[PDB]
Amino acid sequence: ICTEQCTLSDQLLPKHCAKTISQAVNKEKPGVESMRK
Amino acid sequence: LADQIFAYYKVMAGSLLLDKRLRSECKNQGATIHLPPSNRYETLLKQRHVQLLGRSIDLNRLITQRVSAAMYKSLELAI
Amino acid sequence: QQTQHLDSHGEPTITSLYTNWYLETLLRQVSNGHIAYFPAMKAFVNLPTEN
Ligand SMILES: [Cl-]
Repeated sequence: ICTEQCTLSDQLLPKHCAKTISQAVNKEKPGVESMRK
Repeated sequence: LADQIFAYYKVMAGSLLLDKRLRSECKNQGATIHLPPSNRYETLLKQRHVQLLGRSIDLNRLITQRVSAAMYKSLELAI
Repeated sequence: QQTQHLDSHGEPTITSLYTNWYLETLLRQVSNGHIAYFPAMKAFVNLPTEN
């Protein structure tokens, strides 16, 4: 469970926003995994 | 002077705390987040008695008045 | 116990591990001329050397 959560926390780190930065400069989402159908 | 002095140190703060890995990743994607150009305000900030037209001006005191007002506006904005 | 040089079992802690790394790796490479202290960035930064 800790391993699973550590993964979820790692996905919140700033490093993962690089794409979002670039796509806006010259032109999923944490929480989706918790959206239960 | 006060205006650019506050902006200079606000940018410095935001730059000092910006994640390093994110910087490198933005660089590798041709979207480099540019570093703040260094400046030289320290000597101006140290001026306690500027001789002008007979008056003795405390430049430090005047700047502090503006910079202090800038700090409060920043905090007021964030909230 | 992780704040000590050794835990209650005489095993290395993160304190001992990091202490060794910062000295034998990071600071050592500063002396080798590959890294420099940037007071501007409040951090040690890699230099563009042949390393
Ligand atoms: Cl510069």
